[PDB]
Amino acid sequence: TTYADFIASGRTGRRNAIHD
Amino acid sequence: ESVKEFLAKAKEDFLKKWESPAQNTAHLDQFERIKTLGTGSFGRVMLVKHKETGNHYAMKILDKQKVVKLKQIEHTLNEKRILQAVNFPFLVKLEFSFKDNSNLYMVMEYVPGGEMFSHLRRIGRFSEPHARFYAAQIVLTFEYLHSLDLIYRDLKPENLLIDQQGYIQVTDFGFAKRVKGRTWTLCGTPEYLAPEIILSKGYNKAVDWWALGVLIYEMAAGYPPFFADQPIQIYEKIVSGKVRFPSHFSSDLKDLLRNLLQVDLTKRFGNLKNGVNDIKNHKWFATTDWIAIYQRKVEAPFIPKFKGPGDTSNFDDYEEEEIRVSINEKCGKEFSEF
Ligand SMILES: Nc1ncnc2c1ncn2[C@@H]1O[C@H](COP(=O)(O)OP(=O)(O)OP(=O)(O)O)[C@@H](O)[C@H]1O
Ligand SMILES: [Mg+2]
Ligand SMILES: [Mg+2]
Repeated sequence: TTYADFIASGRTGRRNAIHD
Repeated sequence: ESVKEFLAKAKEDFLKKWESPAQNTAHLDQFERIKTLGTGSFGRVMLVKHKETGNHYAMKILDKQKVVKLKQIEHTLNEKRILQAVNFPFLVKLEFSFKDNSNLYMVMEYVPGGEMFSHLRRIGRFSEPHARFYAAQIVLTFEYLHSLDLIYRDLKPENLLIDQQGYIQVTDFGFAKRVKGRTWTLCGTPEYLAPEIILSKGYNKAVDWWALGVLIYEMAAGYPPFFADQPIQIYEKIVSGKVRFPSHFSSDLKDLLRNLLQVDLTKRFGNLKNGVNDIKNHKWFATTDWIAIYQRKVEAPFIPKFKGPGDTSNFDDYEEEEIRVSINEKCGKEFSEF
């Protein structure tokens, strides 16, 4: 499931901004 | 016409503060530092207690030398100049600001209910009426900001706080900018970037409406419409623009999101002749009483637990770090106007 793919991904934690 | 006249008065109020910003209105020694509430790419935000009043606040601390290294000087001047000038029920209030040899400080009202982010991840997803309640508040906030010629540029659950009444407070004006034409800075958060930012086009306030589409999708699905393990992969998905919706998404919700997550700027809701009213009048918002929301008269979907004045149980714990103030002034010229 897409939910299961998300939860196993590396970006489920707080996301900081990008720049440059 | 009543919205028009409301926004006209609000702009008069804003411009007075925009042209004559508040400066140096407290000092670090006036606050007792209690606990870190959150960190971002640039700053650390602590719960503090104002000694003279016993009020709790949330104090954002920016290291001037780090701001310079990350090329965020003008952005940080934007952030404070704009935040001290705005006034809206869903915008966090800046109470004080000041600087010392080492740091910049923005003392805001403390929003105790935590980040939307933590509730969203723990619960999994918000039901559509739940997500709609929050979405309505963002729509009105952007109507307000954009009418002042402000672009916000960092909408995400991490930057949205839940207050004691269960309403949203938008925080983190780090990428906010007052601009009448196009602008070109690559900034934001990868999952929330509009295609035109990724593709290095000049862009405008339509990027905030794209980001609203990402936020509504993430609230209602529990995951973003474009995700991957690395930002480059996310960008490839965004630019293709192909979006797939959970099978539980309502017909109305899918239609709204197709119009917000629209790569073609001549078609994106928020960016057409009818402006924000294409969104306010969409079928998904039919049950939304826009004035009742502004007046905070609507019962919220949930109310955070609150055990006391300075309680932080709705925030994650962070490693605490010493606030060191150097005996030499750093970067004085760069931040003269702060
Ligand atoms: N007024 C507030 N009340 C309570 N907590 C707050 C407040 N303002 C900020 N925070 C917490 O501090 C965190 C970081 O604050 P902020 O987003 O302003 O910093 P940042 O460095 O600019 O983040 P980003 O990487 O998103 O640019 C927030 O995500 C939130 O957890
Ligand atoms: Mg932030
Ligand atoms: Mg920021």
